[PDB]
Amino acid sequence: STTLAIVRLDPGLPLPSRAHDGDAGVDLYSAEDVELAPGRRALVRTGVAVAVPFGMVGLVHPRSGLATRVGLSIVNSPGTIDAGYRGEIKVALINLDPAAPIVVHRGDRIAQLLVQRVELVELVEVSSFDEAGL
Amino acid sequence: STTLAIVRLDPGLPLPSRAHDGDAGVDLYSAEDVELAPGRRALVRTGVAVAVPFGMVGLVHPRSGLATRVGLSIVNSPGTIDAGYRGEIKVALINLDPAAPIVVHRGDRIAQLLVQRVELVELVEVSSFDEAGL
Amino acid sequence: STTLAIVRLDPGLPLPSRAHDGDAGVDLYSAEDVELAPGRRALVRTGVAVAVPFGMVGLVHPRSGLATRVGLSIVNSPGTIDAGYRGEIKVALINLDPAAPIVVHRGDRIAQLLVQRVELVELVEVSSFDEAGL
Repeated sequence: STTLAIVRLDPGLPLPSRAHDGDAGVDLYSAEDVELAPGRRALVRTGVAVAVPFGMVGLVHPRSGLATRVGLSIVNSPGTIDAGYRGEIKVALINLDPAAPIVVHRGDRIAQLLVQRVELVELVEVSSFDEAGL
Repeated sequence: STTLAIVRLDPGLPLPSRAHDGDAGVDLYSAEDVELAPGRRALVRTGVAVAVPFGMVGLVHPRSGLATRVGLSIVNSPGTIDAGYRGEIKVALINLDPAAPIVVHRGDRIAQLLVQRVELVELVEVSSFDEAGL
Repeated sequence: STTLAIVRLDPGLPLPSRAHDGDAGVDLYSAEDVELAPGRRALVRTGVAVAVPFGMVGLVHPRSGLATRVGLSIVNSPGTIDAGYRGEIKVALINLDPAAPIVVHRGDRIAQLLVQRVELVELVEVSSFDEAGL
């Protein structure tokens, strides 16, 4: 029900979509062709920008299946997209396989985007946890 | 209070359990014996299947403590278990240590499973973020 | 609005803070000087302890930007801080770059802490998912 406004910065890519109604995330595609040699990383453009609602957070997870099979991961997983970030979502892909290079083609699914509420907690410093109402 | 129906596909393993009432996750065990050489990964069976409620998501995190001490991690962390996935939870374990192999014994805790609500957002494409009601 | 009681175990470090009102996390600093050689990891002290509310969970994510640029990651990401954990938050940093060492200085931002609600689900074992009220 909650709406996620999304802009296809690169109109040549398919609009991300939820494969199944209950799926936690939507796959993001790569806007560029990139080849990751064993152990190497790259900041890859997804060609999309989103407006995560205040009080929520966008999270970029690596995909399972073949992606995991070949050792594709994300350096800063879970990628954190803040409510105020309106820029292009980029994925810090990293090939965790010791010998087999990973070839990323433009249009390839490289990650999945989830949206969850986040507790924008107010940090209150205390000398110790022996505080009433902790 | 929310219920998580779980099936022990492998009855020989202990039923996952929450060590402490407030703990975010429950440890999942390995149904198989596997030895991860430095830098190598493996898709390991947990011997369990769960029914994550619609509107929620199951998340598989690496464990802290000794697991972290030896460099055990998860390729696609956080492992994403969708509300519709009723299959066996498998963990893409990876030994991130450069020289010390990691031996996983059947019955060993290999990860922890958390359950959180997820915002099944409806993506609405827009030409730009200069939209009323964004 | 939700309060997060925090103790600066090391008073010499800045109190973690939310850079922007809607930011999902607050940066945690390193209380120690540490140099991570390529592929090596270390359990680094943040000099802070927090009281995550019951029903919630603290999550430690790697930071984006330069941190990702140099290949700094977290072995057990997302770091899971349970509601009952009142000890010092430590970050299992790992240099995922193959050749460039990462130098962590005392006072350097090494990760970000988020707080989210977590479903403290009650696991109910079932022989199969063909259960009424699943």
